[PDB]
Amino acid sequence: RFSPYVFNGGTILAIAGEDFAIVASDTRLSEGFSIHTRDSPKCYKLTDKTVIGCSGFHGDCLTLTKIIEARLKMYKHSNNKAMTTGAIAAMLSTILYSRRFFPYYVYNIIGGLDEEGKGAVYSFDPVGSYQRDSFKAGGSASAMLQPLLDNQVGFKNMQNVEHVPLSLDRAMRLVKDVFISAAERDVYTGDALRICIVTKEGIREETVSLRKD
Amino acid sequence: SRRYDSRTTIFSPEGRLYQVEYAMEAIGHAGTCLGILANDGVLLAAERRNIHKLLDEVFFSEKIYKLNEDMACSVAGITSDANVLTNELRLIAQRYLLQYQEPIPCEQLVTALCDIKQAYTQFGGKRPFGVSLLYIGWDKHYGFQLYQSDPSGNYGGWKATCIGNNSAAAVSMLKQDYKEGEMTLKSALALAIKVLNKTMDVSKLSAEKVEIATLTRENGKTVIRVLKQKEVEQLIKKHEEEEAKAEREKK
Amino acid sequence: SYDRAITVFSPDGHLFQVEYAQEAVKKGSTAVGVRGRDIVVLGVEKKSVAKLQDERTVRKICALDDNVCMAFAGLTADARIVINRARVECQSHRLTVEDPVTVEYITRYIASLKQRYTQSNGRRPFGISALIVGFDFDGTPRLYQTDPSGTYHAWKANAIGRGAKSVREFLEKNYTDEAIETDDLTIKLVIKALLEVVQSGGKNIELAVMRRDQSLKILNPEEIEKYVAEIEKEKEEN
Amino acid sequence: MAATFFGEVVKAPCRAGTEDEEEEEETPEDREVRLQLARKREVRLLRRQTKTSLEVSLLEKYPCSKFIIAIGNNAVAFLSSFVMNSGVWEEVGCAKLWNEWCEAFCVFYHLKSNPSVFLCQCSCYVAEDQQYQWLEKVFGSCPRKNMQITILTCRHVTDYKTSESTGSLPSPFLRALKTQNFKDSACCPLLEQPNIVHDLPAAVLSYCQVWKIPAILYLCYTDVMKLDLITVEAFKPILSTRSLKGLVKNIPQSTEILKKLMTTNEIQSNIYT
Amino acid sequence: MFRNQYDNDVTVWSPQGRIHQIEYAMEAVKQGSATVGLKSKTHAVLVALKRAQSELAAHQKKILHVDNHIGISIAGLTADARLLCNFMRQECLDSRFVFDRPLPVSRLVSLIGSKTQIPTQRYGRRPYGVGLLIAGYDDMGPHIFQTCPSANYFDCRAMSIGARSQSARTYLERHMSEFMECNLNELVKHGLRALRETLPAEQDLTTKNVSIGIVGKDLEFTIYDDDDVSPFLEGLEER
Amino acid sequence: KNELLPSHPLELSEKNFQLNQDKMNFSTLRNIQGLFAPLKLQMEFKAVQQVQRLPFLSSSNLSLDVLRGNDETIGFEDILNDPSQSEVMGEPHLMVEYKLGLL
Amino acid sequence: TTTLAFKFRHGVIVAADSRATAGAYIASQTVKKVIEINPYLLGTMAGGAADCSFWERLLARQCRIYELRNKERISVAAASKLLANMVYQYKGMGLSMGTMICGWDKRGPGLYYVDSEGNRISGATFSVGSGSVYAYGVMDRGYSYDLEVEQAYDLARRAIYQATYRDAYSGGAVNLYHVREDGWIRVSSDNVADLHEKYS
Amino acid sequence: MAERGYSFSLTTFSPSGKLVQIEYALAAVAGGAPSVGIKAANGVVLATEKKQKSILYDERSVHKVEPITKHIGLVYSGMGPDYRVLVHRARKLAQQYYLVYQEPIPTAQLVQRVASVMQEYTQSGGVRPFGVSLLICGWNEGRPYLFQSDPSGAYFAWKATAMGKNYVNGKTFLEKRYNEDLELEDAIHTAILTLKESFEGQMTEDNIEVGICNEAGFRRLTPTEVKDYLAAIA
Amino acid sequence: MFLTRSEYDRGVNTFSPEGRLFQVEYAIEAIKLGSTAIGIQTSEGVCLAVEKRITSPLMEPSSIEKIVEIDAHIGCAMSGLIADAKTLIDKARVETQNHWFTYNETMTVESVTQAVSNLALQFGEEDADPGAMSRPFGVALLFGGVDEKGPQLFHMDPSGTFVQCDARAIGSASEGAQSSLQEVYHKSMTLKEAIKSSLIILKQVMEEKLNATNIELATVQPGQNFHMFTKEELEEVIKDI
Repeated sequence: RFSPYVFNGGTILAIAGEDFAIVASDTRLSEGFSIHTRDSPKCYKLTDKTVIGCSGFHGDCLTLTKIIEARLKMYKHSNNKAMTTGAIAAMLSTILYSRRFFPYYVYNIIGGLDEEGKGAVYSFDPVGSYQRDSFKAGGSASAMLQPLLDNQVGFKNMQNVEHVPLSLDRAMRLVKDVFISAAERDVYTGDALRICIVTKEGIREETVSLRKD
Repeated sequence: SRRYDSRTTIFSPEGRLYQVEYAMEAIGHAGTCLGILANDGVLLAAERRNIHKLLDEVFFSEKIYKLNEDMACSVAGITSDANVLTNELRLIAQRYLLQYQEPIPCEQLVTALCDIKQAYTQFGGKRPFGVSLLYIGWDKHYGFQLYQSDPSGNYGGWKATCIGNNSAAAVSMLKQDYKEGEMTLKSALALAIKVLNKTMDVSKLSAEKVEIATLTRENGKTVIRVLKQKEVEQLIKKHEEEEAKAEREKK
Repeated sequence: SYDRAITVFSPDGHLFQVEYAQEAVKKGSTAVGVRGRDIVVLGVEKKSVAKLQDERTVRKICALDDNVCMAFAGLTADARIVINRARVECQSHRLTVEDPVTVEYITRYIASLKQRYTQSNGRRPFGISALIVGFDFDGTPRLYQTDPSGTYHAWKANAIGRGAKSVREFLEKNYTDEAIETDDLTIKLVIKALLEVVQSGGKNIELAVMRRDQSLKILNPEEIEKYVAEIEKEKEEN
Repeated sequence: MAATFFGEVVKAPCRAGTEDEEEEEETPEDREVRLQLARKREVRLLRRQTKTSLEVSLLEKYPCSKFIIAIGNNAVAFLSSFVMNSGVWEEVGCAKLWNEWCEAFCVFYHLKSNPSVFLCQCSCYVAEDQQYQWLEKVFGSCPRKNMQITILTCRHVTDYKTSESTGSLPSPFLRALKTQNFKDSACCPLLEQPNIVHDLPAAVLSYCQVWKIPAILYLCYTDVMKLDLITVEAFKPILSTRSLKGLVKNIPQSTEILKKLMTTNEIQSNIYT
Repeated sequence: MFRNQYDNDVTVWSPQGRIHQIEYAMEAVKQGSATVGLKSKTHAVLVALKRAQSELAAHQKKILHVDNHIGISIAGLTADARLLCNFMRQECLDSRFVFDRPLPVSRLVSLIGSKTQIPTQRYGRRPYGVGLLIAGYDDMGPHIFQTCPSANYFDCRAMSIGARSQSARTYLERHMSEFMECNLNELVKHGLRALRETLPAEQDLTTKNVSIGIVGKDLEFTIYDDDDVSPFLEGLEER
Repeated sequence: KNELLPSHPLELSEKNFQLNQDKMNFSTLRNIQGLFAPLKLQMEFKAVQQVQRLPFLSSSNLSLDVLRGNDETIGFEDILNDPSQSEVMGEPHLMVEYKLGLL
Repeated sequence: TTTLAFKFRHGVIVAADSRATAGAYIASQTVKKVIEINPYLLGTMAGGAADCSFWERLLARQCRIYELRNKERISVAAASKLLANMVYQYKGMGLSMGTMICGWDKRGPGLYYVDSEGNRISGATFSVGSGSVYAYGVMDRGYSYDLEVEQAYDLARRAIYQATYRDAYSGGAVNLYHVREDGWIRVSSDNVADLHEKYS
Repeated sequence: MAERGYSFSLTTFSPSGKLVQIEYALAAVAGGAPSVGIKAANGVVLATEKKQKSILYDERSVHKVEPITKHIGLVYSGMGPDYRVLVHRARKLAQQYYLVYQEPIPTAQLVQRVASVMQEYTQSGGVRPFGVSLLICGWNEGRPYLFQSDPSGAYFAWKATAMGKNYVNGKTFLEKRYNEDLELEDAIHTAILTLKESFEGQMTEDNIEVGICNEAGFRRLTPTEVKDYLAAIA
Repeated sequence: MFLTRSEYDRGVNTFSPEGRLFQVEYAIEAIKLGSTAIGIQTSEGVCLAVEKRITSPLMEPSSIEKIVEIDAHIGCAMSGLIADAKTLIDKARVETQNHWFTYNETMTVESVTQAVSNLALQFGEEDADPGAMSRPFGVALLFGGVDEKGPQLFHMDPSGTFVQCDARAIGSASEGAQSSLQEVYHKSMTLKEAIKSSLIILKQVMEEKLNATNIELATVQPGQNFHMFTKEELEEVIKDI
């Protein structure tokens, strides 16, 4: 028959901080047992203060990103202001629930600064439900990445530990290590790691090479 | 006026819909139609109007129209509009019967048709129905009833009313010669004959200028029958005898 | 011209067809309604006591719902259509919201319907003014008045139709808290107002009474005549 | 000309307005309301100072030698900016009227130094049925035939008729129309033959022509009409010539500043920005 | 005189062969405020003379955003103006969604021409009584397009529409060659001088009544108002 | 709603049979004749349908049948179910408002 | 997922867990399953999180429109009926919605159970979710109308804690809410581990 | 009382209450070719005159008397194209009735349906009433039928009537001539004589068209039969 | 040489020779027929004041509502046709709630006014089968609310143009009230001073005695949401001024 969805892999991850919002993802586009391309970042920047990561069915990801860009332009034209990160999250939830009976096969994580300059991470499901978190991992290796984020950033299951505030360099090192582990144990991850750091100055893009299959 | 009377939807400066009034005038141009309510039953006595010798009457009711088993009506106005209105009346009655499996009350059918007529009078581009209908029927709620409809879309329950030509004189005569509560079917027929004889000044009734239909209840069944020409002739003869006796007594 | 099209604005800014619908409303028979403490009463002056006519089929006071009443003055067919629509909306509201219909809600619905019919020039406005009166969920008496334009206003006591101004002046002169306190006082006030409207009165009085948690009921001519006799005796005493 | 629905029968309007009369051609109520409208529309000439209704006409009460009449916001603005500050002008009389179409007032001024010279700033519109009543109220029935009447008014370039299109025409241009008795130089091109004037200036000029009164009508055609400075600039040639040469003193500086005041306090068109 | 019957409707041809409703729409756009639009070899500038209903009321905006590279100058009816701006914004969004590239200005102007032509042919509809000066940057460079209430459109190097725009048009025609090859600041100053020529001699340009919209090679369409137009006004020559 | 999903594969086709036939005729005309024929027929159909009885009254649509070529053709549609014998009729004003687009 | 709602003398107590699981994997441990409709009305989240959130937000905006138009706060029964109608018009479309509409109106404390199936029922004690059976048992053994606010808080906390203990898909923290005539308040958010330490 | 605006519009009632456009359509009918219908005991005959302007007219091309079904025929006076459209509609309605009830449609029901169509066309504003009146004949239940449907939609059952030009004189002639128990093949002669009264010139087989209906069914008489009847009556 | 009865006043979609649409101007005249409404924009909030025209004492003064609540932070004062005002108010409320639902944030006063204006320009141009606004709206609105930019006051006209105003008066005495506002208004005025000035101007422009019964006042502040002044507060203000 005809299957409208296929899994193209890809792993996304966002970490929130005091003045930064890291949005990292891999560049492995793989359908079936083959690799479509080795250069396809899953994180797309929407505004200066927001970056969104899309994983899953590539066609749905592209369509959703284009729709989000069009809606951002419409909002700017109407309200004469750039849409806020929380507003983007709410709009994305409404858009996702609009196609409820033909759901988008996209795992969405919005990361960026809020109106107070604090890192805000919004995690979404294909249907559209979302909430604000301090850190989240999505995609194929979400289950592999999340436990270490809980252990380190959340300081969970750590008796007699100092809850040091998360610094930028520590966050970058943690992201690099988690994605290295994912490439080690996940076949859908590797090649390169696109890191988008959203700070008040702007968005910085960093690429870290991962081991190929 | 020469204005406010074009689109059927312009309110006059005093708040008048002149097109509805013109439709009522058209009703007045129509033939005389008469209905009297009595305890025994309700009847409709209508002037046949067309009396051309070469004209043929293949239908049992020249202008009387049976709506359902429990109802009947008479027409005074435009013939084709009357035909469509009677078809709609039958349709509505049968729809009610299908939905509730019980005969429709007279007031419900009258209200439905009046709503149709009012809708036609409300929306522009549609000519108002130039027909006035007199309804006779029996229902389990109010028993025998007589109703009168207008082109405007207003109905009313009457005990004795007339529409068409010489309506005012017939109404005045009914007011003079109606006994509320003591009116029987035979006295109702006599009164209808007298009113028709006075209103139609062409000549004495010959039972071919008029058509009388009586609605009664027999064995728990509503019977709607059109009086035969012989019976109308006998009623006319009785009325003439009464008039002659009164004139002789007057001296 | 300006006065022939409903949509066309007059140079002064008038929609003269709506005003002509208001004139048609004024041509209607007088309808009077007052508000009292846990008692709402309506009264309509019959234009003529037409013999050989069933008074039941030409009633002017109807019940939109078990807790809402309405009286109209203008074109009878338009009033009937509006009443049917209001009843349908009342039942729809009781279905969707499950709560009893507020007088405000049904008044708003009727006003919206009239305004919609005023919108387009293809449809003529409803030439009726309605006195929607009843009790809310909490039992607070409420009296409202709508116009063909689509504007609704709450009143302590109002009169619509022919001779509305004189009856309104009468009500304003003779509206007191003591009269509202006693239900019989409010009924007598309505009788006096309608008798001022029509000298003959008596059989021409069509009065309906609604009280707290009680359905609409119309007083028979016997009770109306009793109240008229009470008013006449009070006048004679003075 | 309704066309409300598909089959509506529309009638071609008549430029002669015959259809209005044809419908027009009673009930006591209709007559009463018609008389109420007639008395509501009639011009009531009175003065706000001391509240003395002026039953007697202005000309009969005070003999006049020079009556400058301005109709339209721009013309009255020009007069207010140029002639008031030159001398002193106190209010004497003010016509009050109500029309279907509409700072709408008709105020009359007279010079204290020379009472014979009068003024009229008609910033309001006058209906076709009220110009004659206004003339009766102001000039009365007996004219003097010794008044220099300078009527000032503004029109739209679209009104002007010529081979050249409206856009091609120079917008701030003005024309003149004078009576037979008025032998003074018009100082402006005469109005083209097909061009007609059909408002209060036309009524005043026709009255002057019929009764042999020397008068001149000036029409300043402009594309804009809401308190425009260029319009009064184009009017200035009017005071440059005689008649209004002595009424306005040699102080253009104050008038130019005063004219800016009127234009600054103006209401823009919300529909067209 | 004899054109009263053919004046009321837009679907009625006059004996001379001219629809008067379109001419009246042109008059309506003329009745609006004045805008000036000119382009250099690398930039397109729209300067507008904003009008305030009253001293307390704020000046109504006349420069409207359409896309990252397209902007319009308002002149005439405001409601039709907003409808047209919404239509053009939707068209640009559709182009960038389908072909993932900016919509060429000429194509947008052709679409506007067709859209505004549709009403003039049908009954019950009036011509869009709004004129737009469209400034945009494409692969061909800066563009200035004049849209008339009549569906026909014009391609211009400089143009002024609105009330008293004849003086601005004369000034623009006087310095076309200078417009072609000049700095962005020089182009903005030229536009301001034309707008001033539209204004009366007594009046002068102020930060409140001047709105500037500039689109260039590396510069997106940005609208400058008040303190943002102050730098451009500074250094302007006296009249 | 589940009503959108057809109960029968043939139901969706036969419910819009007249619309589909008109669409096919317009497509053939556009292919062979050009844009003028479909536009002309659309305008004629609109004009003919604009004049008829109100919704609560069954219309004859004689001119529409003549223009569509069905004036001498009878199908199951004309005989099996009679629009005159509706068996279900709403409020007159309600139906008129629904047609006008208010409801 | 387990939600707890019961109406005692001093108002309505609403409690729920904060664990959302996508199959066996625990997607989150901090999801707020108590949707705040109005300052006086609130609902819960059981079953499809996205469906519940979307439809409750739609109900909230509808209630705000109702308040703006009628100038009076919408009753709990009316809001529950509206939600039931909206979810019923989409019946058979796979919606998995389970919620309890808790609020205080002119009638008094209000508690209605609404689900995607369509049935809408009022009652004293309700509980919907995978672990609703355990909370049902604990609450029924410990419920009483004449209960103090602290006693009701403890009962709700214990019921939710037991439901999380016995149910694999329930856990996180107890989002305890209390509805009063002046409006609902957020009482506490106690971690399940802390509750286990306390009781045990 | 010019009442010009009232006369222009169809939906507009006159102050007296008369639909002027209907009267104009009736005048159009009265201005048409005469047609005579006589209901005899044995059957019913529909005879009309087909005034051919020139001899270069194919008699078989068109027919004023057309069959509706195997037992119903009709003739008209007024506008030809309207008559053709109404004939098509009547045939469609008769076939619909046959399909639904599997019984030949009674003449009365067909007349009612055609009258309903006429009423529908004269009710709505935007079109004009059919400027034609149909003389419909039939034979049901062993009984002849003759009906006349007016433009307004009012249908009357006649024993003998004439329409078109000089219709009043034709009706008077029929009143003088028509007999209660008159049989066919003599009512044909009466109709021919009525046409003679209403005809200007000599009537040939091609100048008139005669159609009869009897127990066998409706049948348009061939020109030869018309010629023999004309010879018999003169 | 002969005059003509050239008419361009009847058709909404008919242009005058000068390009003016006369139906819009007659809608503006209908606005002029309405009661006076005064709105003042200050740095401490907005002040909307309108006068209740109570025909008879029997009519409930509270029933004559002319200042309403669009959203918690947005208020609107109407002047002209009441039913048109009701429709526009319903549209504004629905738009604000839709914006909150979609974006989880309050809608800007500019955005609400723009949406209402977009609704208020569909006369012969909606191109929608559903019955649209055949005639232009006969009401002018004063959307006075406070948003993240601060206090805002926007005036909507029958044409459909919304312009931000520091202090606007609309109604029968619009010109006189506007002149008084321009004479008294200054940028650094306080909310209480604005309320007092609006009350004084209202008392000047109405033919009825100023009392709490026949007046309506409301203010929106950066801190407090839309608040409708009660009878006691109104009486206090009247006593003060």
